[PDB]
Amino acid sequence: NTASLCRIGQETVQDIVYRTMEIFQLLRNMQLPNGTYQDRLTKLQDNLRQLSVLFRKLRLVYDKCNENCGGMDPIPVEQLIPRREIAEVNKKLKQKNQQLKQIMDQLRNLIWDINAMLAMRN
Amino acid sequence: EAELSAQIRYLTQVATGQPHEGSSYSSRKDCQMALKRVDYARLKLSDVARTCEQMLE
Repeated sequence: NTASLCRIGQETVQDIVYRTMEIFQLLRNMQLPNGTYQDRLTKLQDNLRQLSVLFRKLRLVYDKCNENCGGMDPIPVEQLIPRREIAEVNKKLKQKNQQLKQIMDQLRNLIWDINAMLAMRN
Repeated sequence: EAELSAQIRYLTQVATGQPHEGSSYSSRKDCQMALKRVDYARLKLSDVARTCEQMLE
């Protein structure tokens, strides 16, 4: 779950940035009643809460990832390069996908057909 | 005699010449076409259900 930690933290940073984006967005829309709307303040608060959540989350994931679980890491250079169960799940997935595509094709044909008719005389 | 004579007089009033060039075959053709449309739709739907059932195993 280590690489899982890496990816999830990565996504948490995007979540940070996007939350900040929407927070400033909500702030921009604000009105200062002239009204008694007050729902604005509600969204602002409960929005600001998630940011607080994600920061502690980032601290936790950072700690767990730089924990360095017995790793004598080589510097990136020389990494740029100038299990059967995976195969089984991949095969099952590809089969299920193919069946889904038969279904999608059938529905496409039905929709083309129903369209042809009705649009012809309805 | 009286009743039949009255009926004949009325029938003269209606005067019933050549046949009525009236027909409801147009709306009938259209409605049969609509029924055929819904039949085709239901058929193809039964088919796609069968397919998704198979895939859903």
